[PDB]
Amino acid sequence: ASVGFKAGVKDYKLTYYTPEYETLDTDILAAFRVSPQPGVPPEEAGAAVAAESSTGTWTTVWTDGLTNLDRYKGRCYHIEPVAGEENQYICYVAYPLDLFEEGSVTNMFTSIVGNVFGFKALRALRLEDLRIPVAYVKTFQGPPHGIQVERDKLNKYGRPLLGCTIKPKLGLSAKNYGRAVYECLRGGLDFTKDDENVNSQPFMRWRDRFLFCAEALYKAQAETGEIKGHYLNATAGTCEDMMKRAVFARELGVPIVMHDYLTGGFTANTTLSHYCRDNGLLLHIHRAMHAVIDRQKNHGMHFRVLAKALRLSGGDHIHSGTVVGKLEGERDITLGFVDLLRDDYTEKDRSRGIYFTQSWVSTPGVLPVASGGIHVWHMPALTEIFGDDSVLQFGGGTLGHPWGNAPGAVANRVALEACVQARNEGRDLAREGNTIIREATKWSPELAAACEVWK
Amino acid sequence: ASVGFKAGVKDYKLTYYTPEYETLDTDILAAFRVSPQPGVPPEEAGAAVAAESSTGTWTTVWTDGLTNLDRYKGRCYHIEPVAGEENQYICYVAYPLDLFEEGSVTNMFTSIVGNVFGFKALRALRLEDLRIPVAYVKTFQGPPHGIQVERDKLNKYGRPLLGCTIKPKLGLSAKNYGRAVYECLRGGLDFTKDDENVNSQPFMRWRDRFLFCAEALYKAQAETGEIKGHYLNATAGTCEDMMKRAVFARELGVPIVMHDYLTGGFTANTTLSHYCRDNGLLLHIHRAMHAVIDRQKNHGMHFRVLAKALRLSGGDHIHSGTVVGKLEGERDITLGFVDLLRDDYTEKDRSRGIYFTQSWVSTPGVLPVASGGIHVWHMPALTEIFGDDSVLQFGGGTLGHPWGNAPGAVANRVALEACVQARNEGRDLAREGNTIIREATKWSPELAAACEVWK
Amino acid sequence: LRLSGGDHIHSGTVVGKLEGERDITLGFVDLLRDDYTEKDRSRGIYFTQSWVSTPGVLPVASGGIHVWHMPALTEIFGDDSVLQFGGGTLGHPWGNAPGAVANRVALEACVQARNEGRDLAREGNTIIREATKWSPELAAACEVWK
Amino acid sequence: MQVWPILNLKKYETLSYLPPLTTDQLARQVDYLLNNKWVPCLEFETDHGFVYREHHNSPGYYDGRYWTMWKLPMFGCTDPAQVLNELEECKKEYPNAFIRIIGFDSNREVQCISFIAYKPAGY
Amino acid sequence: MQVWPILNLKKYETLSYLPPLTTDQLARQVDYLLNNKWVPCLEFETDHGFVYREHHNSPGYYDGRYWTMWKLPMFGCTDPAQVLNELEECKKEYPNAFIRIIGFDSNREVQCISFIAYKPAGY
Ligand SMILES: O=C(COP(=O)(O)O)[C@H](O)[C@H](O)COP(=O)(O)O
Ligand SMILES: O=C(COP(=O)(O)O)[C@H](O)[C@H](O)COP(=O)(O)O
Ligand SMILES: O=C(COP(=O)(O)O)[C@H](O)[C@H](O)COP(=O)(O)O
Ligand SMILES: [Ca+2]
Ligand SMILES: [Ca+2]
Repeated sequence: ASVGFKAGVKDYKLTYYTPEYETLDTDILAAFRVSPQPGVPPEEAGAAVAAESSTGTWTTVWTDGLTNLDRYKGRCYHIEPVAGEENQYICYVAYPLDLFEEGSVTNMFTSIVGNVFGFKALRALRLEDLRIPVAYVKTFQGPPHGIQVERDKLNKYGRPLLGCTIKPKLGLSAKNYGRAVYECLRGGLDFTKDDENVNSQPFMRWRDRFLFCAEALYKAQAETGEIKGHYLNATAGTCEDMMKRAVFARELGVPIVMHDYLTGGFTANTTLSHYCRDNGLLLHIHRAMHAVIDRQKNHGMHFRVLAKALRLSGGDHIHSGTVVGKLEGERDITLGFVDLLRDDYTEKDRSRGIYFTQSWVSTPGVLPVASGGIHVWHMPALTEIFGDDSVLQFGGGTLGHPWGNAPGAVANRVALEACVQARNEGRDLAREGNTIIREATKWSPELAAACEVWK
Repeated sequence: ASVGFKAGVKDYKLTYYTPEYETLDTDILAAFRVSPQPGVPPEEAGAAVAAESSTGTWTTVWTDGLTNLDRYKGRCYHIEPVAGEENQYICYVAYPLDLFEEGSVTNMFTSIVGNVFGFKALRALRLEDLRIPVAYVKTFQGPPHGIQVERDKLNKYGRPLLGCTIKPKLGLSAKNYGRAVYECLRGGLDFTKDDENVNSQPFMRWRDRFLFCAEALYKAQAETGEIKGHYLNATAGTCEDMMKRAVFARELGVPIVMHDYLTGGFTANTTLSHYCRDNGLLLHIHRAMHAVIDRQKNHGMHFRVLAKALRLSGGDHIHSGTVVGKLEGERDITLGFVDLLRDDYTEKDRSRGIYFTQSWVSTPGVLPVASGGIHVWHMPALTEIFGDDSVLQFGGGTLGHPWGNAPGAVANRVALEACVQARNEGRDLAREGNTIIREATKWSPELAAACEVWK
Repeated sequence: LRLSGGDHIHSGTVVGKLEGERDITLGFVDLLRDDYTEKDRSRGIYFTQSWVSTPGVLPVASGGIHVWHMPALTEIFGDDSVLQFGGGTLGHPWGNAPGAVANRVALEACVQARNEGRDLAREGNTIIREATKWSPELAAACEVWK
Repeated sequence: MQVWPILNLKKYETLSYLPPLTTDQLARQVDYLLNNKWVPCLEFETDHGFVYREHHNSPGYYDGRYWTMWKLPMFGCTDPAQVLNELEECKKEYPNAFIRIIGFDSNREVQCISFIAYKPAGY
Repeated sequence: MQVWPILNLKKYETLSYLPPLTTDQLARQVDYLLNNKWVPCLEFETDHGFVYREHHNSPGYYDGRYWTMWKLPMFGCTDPAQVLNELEECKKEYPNAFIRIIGFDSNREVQCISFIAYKPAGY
């Protein structure tokens, strides 16, 4: 800020490393995992991250004297070494509320993550967590409906919801696709789903798919008496095409649409979220492309950050991966962002990867969706790990059943209900899971058939 | 495809590794840099990448028999070791034209990159290049205007265009912001620019900024007689807000708007691109967030892929970084994607990171924008490296001049014209750059003043 | 087209063809411009046609024409026509502007002559040549064509 | 610290911020065109040598961009002297006009260069 | 190769690209009207003798098309001399105005001719 000009380069460090700073409740806080280049000390790196994601300029400019830049700068207020990693630190940065456009996740990401990742003084950089202050949270709509309202609309209580992705994703005609949908739903699954890739393509145009899927879902609902849904993928090339798709779903009176928020983008996602709220449509969010960004530990953005952003922009469901096939810690990390998606308040907990205490001031929670190579035998585990408020999705786990989709669905619905009943009776799912499943096979031929095929 | 069902897991390998495959001119080809987990052989990894980005399922499903899945599968048709890297290979994958929605970059990325990056058999994965077949290229609008039309609209020929980012990005009031804009333009720069972060914020709402920037640019144009522009940032939280911003720019009769395509997203970007074509607005694209994805060599997506996608979705300018401060090779890689952005045809050239020959069937070229810590002394280099068809942007390099914005602008415009004249006279910019600049200081006090401050 | 609507319509050139085809063209030209055209088999008009004040359409003569056809075109089509010169303009040795001047002068010379009572059919070439005496642009064009 | 002038400081795009070209410099710029196989052509304007907006105001629309062609592009021209002779004929005829040399690249199929070669007195 | 002039080369439609009409030529054009039973009339303009757009810009709208009538159309006129005498009275009164002769065809019910008969000095 201010001047007595005299052009020239100058140095960051003293200006952006403010270890004495007391954060304001209105500040957006970021926890960056910084891997500096050799020779760059930690304080220097932290200061660079702050300067490079806010007001740092490479050479002094006279206009800084027309404002008070201190009021606008990002500040590295804390640094701590990462255990078991040489030259790697967690740097905490505070950003003033005034830097951000209200209600715009697009602007939030552009400001924090738009520039710093390419800074030469850093070898690698990863955003691990963001503390979104409640005054900024209030500028967003959040989920169109959220957990509580969704269960009330669907009249489904006391158990995880169940879905199934139709496969093969490409190749089936709209009608054969709908046939698969009806056979799956009539067996007891609550939802069926379009693959993230299924938008509108040569062998299956979107309108034809939406139309046959509607016929299939209404027929399954009339047969079973339970409310059904099919995630109709509205992801498209332009905002106009996406809206056309959402509008037809509305015309059909169906309950839920879907959007690939990362490939579609936050600007389009927020538009669709607002439309769903205004029209009573549930919105299922698929996280396609997330691993391009969140997989590597040293660079990118951890998924918990992409999950908070989605809760703000808006979605009623969001894919959170399976906790299956991974060790504790990764199990703990998942449970950690699951709390961040569902709860109103989550206290800081480094054992679960939660760097900041986060409050949501009544913004609705998002239902996490467990998907990926799961079948009947993982049921006790999934129920134990996620609890009731989750959607368990079985693609191959349903369409791979030897007797077909309907029995495949029955097997999954019976397996889930057996676990819920057992848990409610006080049985230990963690210890007695396999026994609970086996007992159910005694009276369920469908379940017994499935158990024979898998694991 | 087809069956004689019998449920159960099964194995990829034979099905997705097709080393004998002859690619079709209609196929979309991908070059992935694959780092398999220890113990996974290359053929196995390549087959996994193909299966996991197309039809591979974890367990056999009966519906595959209702189609001919061979017609829809991705195929790993070639694998080659990466030199100087253990257990790292380049796997080539072919995707049939039919898997993609016409005109949708959103669907192209979802299909190729939406799922594979999280596959456990891989340690890391990076998409290096895509060969977009001309039949798919024809389904996109491409740039609203492109290089040739832009120069004709602006009446600017035979030299790189010049711009300047207004700083500080946040803190100035709309009016002081416009004052900076007028002082920069009147000195000889063609464009001024909103920082990627400047959308609409508490101290400077968008409409006020657009309005004062219009007054400033018209005043600078009337004074100099040369056409001027200011990249008005239209990036917003929803499609509706973005459109409102573009519409006001149209009402003002100004020539160019801006969009952060990655943080805004491809769906919103394609909408804005179509609007710009229909309304005669040039579109400057900022690549905020790119380094989150393209920086690390072992994981993510190389920028050349993000640049091809933008040329399809649409943009008239796109930031391509500076070639300054880096060794050859990185210089060669940049020149390689620069050709991919501007030319109609680029032959395969591994020395420049071009894995596939690419044709554009007359889709307009995109102007690359060099930006980032540059000043008058880099002028000969930039002119030599980029040639005439580029935009050179100087933020600190202009607002950091000791006499102010206008003289800062004059210094840059004189420095550029001195280099252009010299090159045209047959002088070697690479060898005589510093001498060309020094001679100009003899008659340009503004340039002499700048030369004293920097390097 | 006169019913659906158009203000101009291409009717071909009468140049390069024998009478009869010349008569047929003049016949549909009347059908495009006039309010009433009586049956006339010598011109290919099989029915008497009335238009009850529906506006006439301007015929457009186009196709391989240049300055030398000017007297002929003016004679055949009269004032209510559009004469189009593509190669006849962009093909002029000094460029488009002089190419345009040559055509405008050639046309005005013919109109003035006709108005003075000169016979375009008999004196066309003489009318053009006299204009070249004072129009370098026209003289340049006359040298290039026919 | 010098203040960039405000009055009579109108510019004419490429090369207009440099001191006016000498005949030798002018000839060297013309040789650049020829060596690149670009077709030289001259344009002149007597009224407004700068951009303005009279007939419309929508994005990308400006008046004053087109000037008038002096003769025709110089196809086959192989000598910078030919071009400069024409600049002389043009100046002889329009001493009150701004004259600029432009070039066309028939391969890129576009006008590709434009630089002021003559400014009337007091400009 | 001559370059078509740019300055002071405003035209006035029909017959304006020919050398100015002599009194005999002028009389011959007037006889053309009379022989066709068209009614001659004179119009003059002192301000802008050319088309412009001040009051509106929609398609087909232009200002400067209407000039002011000198007296009334010359119904029953049978002698070119009458018309030319009027041109003289008009010039006497408005030596600074552009004067044109127009004709009306009462059968086609439309104005049918228009040619400049007098241009003030330096036009
Ligand atoms: O198609 C499927 C699963 O099919 P199946 O049920 O047959 O495994 C899901 O989209 C992905 O698992 C999601 O990926 P992510 O969880 O990484 O978002
Ligand atoms: O603000 C600036 C430069 O300001 P200055 O001219 O003062 O350096 C640009 O947005 C970035 O350099 C672009 O980043 P990238 O090139 O990585 O897209
Ligand atoms: O392009 C031209 C003529 O160019 P040029 O003036 O150089 O001959 C016209 O469109 C055709 O002659 C019309 O055809 P038709 O008269 O059969 O409709
Ligand atoms: Ca899927
Ligand atoms: Ca910037």
